[PDB]
Amino acid sequence: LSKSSWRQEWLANLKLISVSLVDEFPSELSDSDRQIINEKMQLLKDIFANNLKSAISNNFRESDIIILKGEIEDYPMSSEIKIYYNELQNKPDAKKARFWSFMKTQRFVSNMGFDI
Amino acid sequence: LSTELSTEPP
Ligand SMILES: [Cl-]
Ligand SMILES: [Cl-]
Repeated sequence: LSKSSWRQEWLANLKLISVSLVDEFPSELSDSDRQIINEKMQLLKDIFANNLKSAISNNFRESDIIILKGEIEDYPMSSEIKIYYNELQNKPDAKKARFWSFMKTQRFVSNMGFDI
Repeated sequence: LSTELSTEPP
């Protein structure tokens, strides 16, 4: 596959995908750091809804793509997202969801033609 | 969603 064919296959799939953007910050940050991440998350929500034409879901368990406020390895064991992630990793036959950090999501969206 | 499509381009 070429990058052009890769982009078209993603776009066709994104029309049939539900995306969840989580509330939980994995670690202690300042008010300034949290505001910077939140502003980036809000821009990503708009790109997925308006440009990629995905459905925004409020339930991370009813989503194909999960956008995180950090890396999955950074979330505590007691965290609901971390528990669900661990439960999915153990089941080979389970329905697969992607867990993307907000940095990985920014790079993906830029590779789709929406540079942010 | 299927695991075959990569997040990173070819
Ligand atoms: Cl990140
Ligand atoms: Cl990254």
